[PDB]
Amino acid sequence: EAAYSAYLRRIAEAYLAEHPQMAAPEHAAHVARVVRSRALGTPLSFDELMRSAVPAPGEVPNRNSRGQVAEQVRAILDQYDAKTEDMVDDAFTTEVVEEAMALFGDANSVKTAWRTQEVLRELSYTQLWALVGEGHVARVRFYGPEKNKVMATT
Amino acid sequence: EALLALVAQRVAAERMFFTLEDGSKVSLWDLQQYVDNNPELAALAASVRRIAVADPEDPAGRPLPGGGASGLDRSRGLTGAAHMSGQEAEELELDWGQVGRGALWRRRPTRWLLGGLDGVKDWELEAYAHEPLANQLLGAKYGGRDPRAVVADPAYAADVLRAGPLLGMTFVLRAARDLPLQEVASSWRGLLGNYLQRQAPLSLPKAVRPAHLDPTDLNGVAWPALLSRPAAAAHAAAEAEAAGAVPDDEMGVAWRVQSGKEAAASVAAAQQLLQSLPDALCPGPSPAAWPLTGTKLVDEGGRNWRRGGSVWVTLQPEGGVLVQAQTGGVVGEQESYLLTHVQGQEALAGAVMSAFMGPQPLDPELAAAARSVLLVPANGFTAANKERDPNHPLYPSFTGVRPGRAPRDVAAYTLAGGRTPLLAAGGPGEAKLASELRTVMEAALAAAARAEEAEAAEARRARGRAAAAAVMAEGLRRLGPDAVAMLERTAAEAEAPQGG
Amino acid sequence: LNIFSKKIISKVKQKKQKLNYMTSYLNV
Amino acid sequence: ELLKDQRVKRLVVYGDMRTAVVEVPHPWSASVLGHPATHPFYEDSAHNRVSMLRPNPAAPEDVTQWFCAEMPEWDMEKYRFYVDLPGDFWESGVLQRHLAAQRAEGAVWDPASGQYILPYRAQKKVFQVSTEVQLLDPQ
Amino acid sequence: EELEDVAVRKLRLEPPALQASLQERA
Amino acid sequence: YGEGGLRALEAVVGKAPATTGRYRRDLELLLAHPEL
Repeated sequence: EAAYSAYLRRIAEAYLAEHPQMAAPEHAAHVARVVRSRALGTPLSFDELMRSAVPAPGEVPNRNSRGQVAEQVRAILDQYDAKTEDMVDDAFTTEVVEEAMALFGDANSVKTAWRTQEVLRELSYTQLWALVGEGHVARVRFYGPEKNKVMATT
Repeated sequence: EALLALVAQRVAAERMFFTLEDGSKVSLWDLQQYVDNNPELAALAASVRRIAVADPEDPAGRPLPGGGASGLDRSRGLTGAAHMSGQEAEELELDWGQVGRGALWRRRPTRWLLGGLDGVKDWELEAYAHEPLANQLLGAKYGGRDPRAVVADPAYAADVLRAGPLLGMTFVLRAARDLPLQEVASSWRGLLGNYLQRQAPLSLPKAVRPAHLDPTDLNGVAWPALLSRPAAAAHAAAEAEAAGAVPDDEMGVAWRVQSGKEAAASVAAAQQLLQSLPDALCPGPSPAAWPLTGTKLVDEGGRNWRRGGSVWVTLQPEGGVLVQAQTGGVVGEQESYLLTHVQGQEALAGAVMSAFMGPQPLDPELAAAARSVLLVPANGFTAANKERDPNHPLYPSFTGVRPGRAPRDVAAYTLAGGRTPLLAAGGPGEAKLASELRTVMEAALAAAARAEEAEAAEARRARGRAAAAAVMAEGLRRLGPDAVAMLERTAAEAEAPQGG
Repeated sequence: LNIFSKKIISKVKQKKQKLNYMTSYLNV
Repeated sequence: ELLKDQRVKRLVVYGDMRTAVVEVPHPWSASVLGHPATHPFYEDSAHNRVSMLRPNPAAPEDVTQWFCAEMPEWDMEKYRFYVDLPGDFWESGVLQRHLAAQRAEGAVWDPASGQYILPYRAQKKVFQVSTEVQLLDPQ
Repeated sequence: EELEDVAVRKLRLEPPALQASLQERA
Repeated sequence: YGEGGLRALEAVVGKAPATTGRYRRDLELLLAHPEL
């Protein structure tokens, strides 16, 4: 229970040196409040509080597997086979950028991804539990001859 | 300009205050800003999200142990009505117990035809009464008597018709069909006009104490201080005789008669307020301009009232009729709307009460069931067993102990020490211990008489109570735990069921 | 809507599918 | 052991409820650390990998006890292990105990100082991820 | 900048605007 | 039931990783050299 004391001391030093002085003889209750808050954990804002753990289905980006990267390379290497002012600022070589995205990139640089957009964008049990605890699920309907599956309406 | 000296000045500086818990007073403008201009917290409020507190006196967080899954919270997925465990219904006020069921039939289902295939139901009728007020009124007069004799007397029927606003009889009419608006308005207007044509000049209460809830303590009430006065009954009677002194039995209420329900006045005024039903509910022809539109109480076009919506008609005293409503379906999506609230219309409250519990009601089964249930809150029991009383007339609570069967064995029967309560009443031990308790009580009564306007009398009663408690306690330590049990059962089987 | 803004939306959907097949595009 | 250490990103239980695929991330892909082994998904304008390693005030000498936000799952590189579950896997309740341990905390109101606080117990360590349990339907 | 192109966008930091978009707008 | 019978960490922050510890030197070096 002395570790608590040294811990709160460290949090005090942290806030005192982090925010430029401002500690002073005044604001002592404010210092105690921020010490308690940073000791317990991270103070969330309201937007961070209502942020769902479950991402939106549109928020999951595509990540190609190696075979789909091969399909992309084949498509890009197949495809193809005015005053400078009005020319758009994005006037680069489309084929070169597409092929330099099929290599490296973000959708093509995992080398382990397998149905990254089909798995995900799909509720699992833990994500359904998080959505229900956040009050985001309107109705749960048990179906099947065994009643081990639900059709959750959010 | 637009009341720039009147809509400003923070409406009389908002000199009306509230009172939260530890006597803290907050302004109505502050509270209105808290419900209006603080909508981030309302986003949590309409999401039933669980957060759980942290312990403030703990060095290491430690989320405080709470059980919050209260009846309203768990019931949000149910349909029609919520569900609690009795104790949670005892909390959150919730004191309007159901006294009767009924139905407003279009064509009454016959047991012949095809089982009742002509049984069109327009509304389901339920009646609710304030159980503490039902006890306080119908229990100190019609309590401890034969309930069959009470419900047989025409004076009890007259009294439950007269004291209806006092009981706060609220009738819930739940729509069992997609009813057209004009048909329902015409039916209710015709029925209430027919019952207003027979509303003779009859009896109404008169006020014995004014005021209460001054514009500094709108959160508070005057009745606990009124009932916990240093003399109570004496003060109340003194107020009574300085205005309307109770002529009846132990009920209160002075009951002015006849003229109170004027004829060319409030009865005719109500016959006009009923005429302003189909020009206040279905106004000039535009089903999007009719007040009850858009809300879930009607359909999309507003022509018909949706099945499952309910209309709550509460009869307040002083002729106040409060018509609210509530949509049907999932209670987590139900929205309640206040429709109207009329004050001073003594003919409307009396006419609705006669229409529901009169000599010819809208439902004789509902009227008989309500007038018959009301003796159960009158006898201090409530309609539903909220207090979990084992001696309830209907739905009694069980002890949760398995009944004992005497075995045909010898090893089960053991002759232990003095660890059995006395169960044989009338024996010599019971009689002699009753005699010893009798001499202890007589010593207590003798010792309470030496303890030496109505406030000093109550102080003397408190001193006598202290001396009697001392002498009785010494005598009960002289006697045994069986004598403690006998004193407890003697005190239990001596008070009236009404609690007086 | 009409034909022109039925061709523009079709072209935009085709390029959206091409972007999804290549990039971290969203809601496709 | 990996489930108790919260090192398992995904647990795909198959139809027979006796065979699981355990998607455990590669360690440097387990959280946003800025390790150069990982693909530079997350870079600032200086073209430096973004590190989100918040220090632990209860253990300044043990960087492995420090706090770090887990990577987005779609950007993770995961070993997919095959596990033959026993027939009393659901009776033993190890997965149930892990789920009950994981869902027991988060976003706690603190009246002693105001604000909603996400506790340090609700946050993840350097290589700890949130386990995603998904069951498969044989139909 | 790039510190918003990826750091807050791909890494799903910066929780969606609810307080500001509900008070200032709605 | 059982045998034996008579009898700022793990309650504020919560446990400590067990499979982790072999990456301590790499974490320390990644913190020491941000150019990596």
